Amino acid sequence: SQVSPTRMNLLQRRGQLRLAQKGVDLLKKKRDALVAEFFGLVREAMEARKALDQAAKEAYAALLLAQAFDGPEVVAGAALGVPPLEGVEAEVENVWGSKVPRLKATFPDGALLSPVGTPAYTLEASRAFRRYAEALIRVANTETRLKKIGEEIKKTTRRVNALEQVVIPGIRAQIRFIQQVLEQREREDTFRLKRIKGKIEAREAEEEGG
Amino acid sequence: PPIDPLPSLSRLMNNGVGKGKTREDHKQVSDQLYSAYANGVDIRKLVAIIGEDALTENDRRYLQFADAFERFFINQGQQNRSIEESLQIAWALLSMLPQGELKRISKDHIGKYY
Repeated sequence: SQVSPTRMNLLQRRGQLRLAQKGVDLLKKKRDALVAEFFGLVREAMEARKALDQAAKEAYAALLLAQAFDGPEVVAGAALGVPPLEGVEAEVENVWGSKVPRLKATFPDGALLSPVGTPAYTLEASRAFRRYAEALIRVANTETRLKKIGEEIKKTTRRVNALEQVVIPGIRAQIRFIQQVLEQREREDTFRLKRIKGKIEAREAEEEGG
Repeated sequence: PPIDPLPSLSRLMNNGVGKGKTREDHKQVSDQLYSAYANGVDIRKLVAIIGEDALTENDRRYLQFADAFERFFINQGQQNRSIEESLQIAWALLSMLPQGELKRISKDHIGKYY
């Protein structure tokens, strides 16, 4: 049905190996860079997280049975709610491992400025909102980085896997198949040329005999 | 010995064999081993292609059968196994696959060796 020609195809399939092997060489160290730096961000992430998780909650959990009627008061003095449509600051960024968007969680929420209410807890709960915001930026960058480094990792293992099967020995067997048929064609050459020789000698053998 | 049966294909597989001409379950355990390994090695293709996986929990059992058939069965050194010893223990690796997901072996033989 669809079968490869020998003479036309030859020159394409020899440069096929040149093109492939070199391309894949550098393709290799292309993602390697990006994963080495990625360890750096995942580790560093949680640094702020242990520190500020606990000092947020410090006041929160100590303002639940002194709240549920001082809930009103606390929300009043403080800076009103973050917008539900893009209260966060979304950033777009094109990078290898496809176009993945990032973002940083910084918005207003105030701190140490609610008037009236519980002496200590009110103000301490308001201040705590910062320790959500700030802390959240770390996870804001690593969970979006996670989706980028997903793309790379998967495409990487894909190409290796694929290459060692369909591609590489296939781009081989093409030269081989070609070769062998070019070669074998030249049996008929020699056989014909043989019989040609036989004629020639047979002709000069009628001058001197029969 | 390294024998891979997946590119292997024989001419007869129910001739010179049958109930009492070899063992009653020889004929049964033939086709069984074949499609069982198959569905193991198959997965190991598709894992690279997407994520680091390509399996559920209903794939994970056929998965261990490609390890099980491996160094336990295929490998043996040069030790002589008997026609008994072969199929007998071939049913201890077939305990790891669900018996309700077997379709290449008959049910009356499930009750003879489990």
